[PDB]
Amino acid sequence: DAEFRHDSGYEVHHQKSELKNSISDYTEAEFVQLLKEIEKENVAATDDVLDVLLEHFVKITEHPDGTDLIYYPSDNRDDSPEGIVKEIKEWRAANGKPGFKQ
Amino acid sequence: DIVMTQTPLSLPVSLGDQASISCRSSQTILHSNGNTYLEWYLQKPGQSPNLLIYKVSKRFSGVPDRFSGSGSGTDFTLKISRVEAEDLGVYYCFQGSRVPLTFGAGTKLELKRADAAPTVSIFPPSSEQLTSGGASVVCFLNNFYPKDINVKWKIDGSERQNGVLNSWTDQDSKDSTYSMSSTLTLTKDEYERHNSYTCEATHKTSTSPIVKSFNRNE
Amino acid sequence: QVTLKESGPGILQPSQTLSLTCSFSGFSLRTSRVGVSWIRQPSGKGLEWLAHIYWDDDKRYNPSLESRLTISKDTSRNQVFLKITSVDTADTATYYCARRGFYGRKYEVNHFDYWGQGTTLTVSSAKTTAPSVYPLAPVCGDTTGSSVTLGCLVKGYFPEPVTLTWNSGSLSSGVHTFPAVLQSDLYTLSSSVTVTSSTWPSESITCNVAHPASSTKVDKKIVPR
Repeated sequence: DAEFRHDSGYEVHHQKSELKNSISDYTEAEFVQLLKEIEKENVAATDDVLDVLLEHFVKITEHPDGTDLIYYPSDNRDDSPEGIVKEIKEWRAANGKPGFKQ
Repeated sequence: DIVMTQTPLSLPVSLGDQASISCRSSQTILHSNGNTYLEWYLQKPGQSPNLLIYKVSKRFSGVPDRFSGSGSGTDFTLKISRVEAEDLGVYYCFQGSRVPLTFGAGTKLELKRADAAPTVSIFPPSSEQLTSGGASVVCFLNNFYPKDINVKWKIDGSERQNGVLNSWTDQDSKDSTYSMSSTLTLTKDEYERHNSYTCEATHKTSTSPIVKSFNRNE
Repeated sequence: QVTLKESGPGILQPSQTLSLTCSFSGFSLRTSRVGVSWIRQPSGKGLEWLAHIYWDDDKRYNPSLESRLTISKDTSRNQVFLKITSVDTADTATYYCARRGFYGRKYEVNHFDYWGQGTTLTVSSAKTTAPSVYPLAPVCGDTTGSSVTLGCLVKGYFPEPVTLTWNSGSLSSGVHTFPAVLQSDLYTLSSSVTVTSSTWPSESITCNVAHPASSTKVDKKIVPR
């Protein structure tokens, strides 16, 4: 017969102002700042805060099969997280699209 | 219900003597939002409580740097490193993460004194009582330390935890001396027919009897 | 200026229904955000928690009660309430309303900064009864005390409280009055005054009583041998 209601003032509970619009205005470094940001929040309490990065990544980067790069990486490669930085750098070049930054 | 546990339930000391109490929550009080809503309360004599410290260890408005208190999860402690008079009172720990919100049972920090022996005076049934249809006798055992004084009225006919009436004056704001009010009460029915009752003693000045009696036949 | 004030009847009677009103000054219950809890303490015991409201009429009751208890407020009036149904002898208690405050904006820092004084309720079916003032002197047998202690016994009174002082300011070389006890469903309670044989067993006396709800003081002085 438990749990006494209470309150908070952080904003929404755990969240970060960060996301953008397109790799183009992201330096590798902010991509690193972004993705590793799953290393933290994900393992956290809730998955209504993860779907935020999850679906920006999936959006801006396009191919090969979004999340799959984040999640089921590749056996002989980089497993967490500078290989999704790597292997992504490929796609956009063979399929037209511009790249990272300064 | 839910249970909080205090140690000690009574901690007597003299002025400037360091003091410290402890409470353990039967099962953890660390609230889902992350914090440990535990508080440390106090009942100065004859007036309200009286918050001191919230969230394990943050000390509330105007309460001296002396009243610290750390802890975690279930164990938690309070400390006064300078007992003064604004400090002597009842101390209750408390919780706030699950319904209901339960206080400990209450430790009575208080003035310490050196050991005393009671001054017991007996007072046979007044005129205006042997009239109401009632006889009450009263030992008044005044001014002892500590409070472990026992007084059972073994009516020699039948042992009577019926008409065993006592009271207790909380510490004396002059010499720190406890007091018990034992009272046997009856009609003129046993106040005659039976004999050899006994106003019983007991103390740690002298583990030696005081035991009084009934003086019927005079 | 913030101050808290409970109020009620102070003297109920069995299976009925109470209402407790808790009342604020200096600040306001609309953008205060604080909550209000009812905590009661029985005559000569600990502390127990009855209910709680939040800045948005949110109400959270002790399951070990709940059905009896009913909590509510008005912001217009600026006060919080509490009904207890079928009140029983067990309700006999001083009741405390209590603000659940915080460190401003840091809402989750919630404690109970400020508690009121207390509104005391006795729940007995025991229509008003004045006390009986028995004066008590020393003894025939074991009588040669190097001291002198007298007593007084104030027997029968509902409700609490009474007051008792002593006599025309004479040698008041001590006093020990005790807390009221209940039996035969009525309040008995005693009172002593001590010396070491200097002015008594000789001199004048009065044992002072008041009991407003019955209202008397035409006292009695002791009569020994």
